Amino acid sequence: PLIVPYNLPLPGGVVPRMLITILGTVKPNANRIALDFQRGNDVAFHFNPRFNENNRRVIVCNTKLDNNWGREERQSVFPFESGKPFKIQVLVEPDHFKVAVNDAHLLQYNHRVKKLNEISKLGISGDIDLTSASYTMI
Ligand SMILES: CO[C@@H]1[C@@H](n2cc(-c3cc(F)c(F)c(F)c3)nn2)[C@@H](O)[C@@H](CO)O[C@H]1C(=O)N(c1cc(Cl)cc(Cl)c1)[C@H]1CCC[C@@H]1O
Repeated sequence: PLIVPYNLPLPGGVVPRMLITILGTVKPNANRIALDFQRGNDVAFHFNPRFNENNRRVIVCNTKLDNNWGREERQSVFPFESGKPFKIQVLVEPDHFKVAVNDAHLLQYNHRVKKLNEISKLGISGDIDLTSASYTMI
């Protein structure tokens, strides 16, 4: 059990076959969660569950370059529940991030930021109790 916000170092950035696992529990009155894979100030991959955007639940993904958000990729399939334990797994592949939640595939996000070996931090924020954040190579 760790304090949020939390920054997990990714030394030398990410590489294909790297599997990042975030474990925690969604808070009971959760509104938002974010994962931010950063290259300096740039956000290579922002993964953002929203629990109440116009009274519905949505996953928003985007990239931030030079402090500007790009074109959003949205998904209505929403595997999180307020109050429940979750596992987010981000698998780095050569051309995309692949996300699975609770062992079920959720989405893919094509690499907009190309310098994977400079994506050297993961920020974790929002309405969760964070249990652990770690990575391994599959
Ligand atoms: C509130 O800003 C959103 C961004 N964001 C979220 C968080 C955040 C999340 C957490 F879970 C958390 F815990 C935390 F601490 C911080 N920090 N930054 C990002 O989530 C960003 C992703 O595109 O969206 C921003 C956004 O809400 N919009 C937005 C989209 C674009 Cl492209 C351009 C601008 Cl100027 C705005 C709206 C406008 C209308 C529809 C669109 O979705």
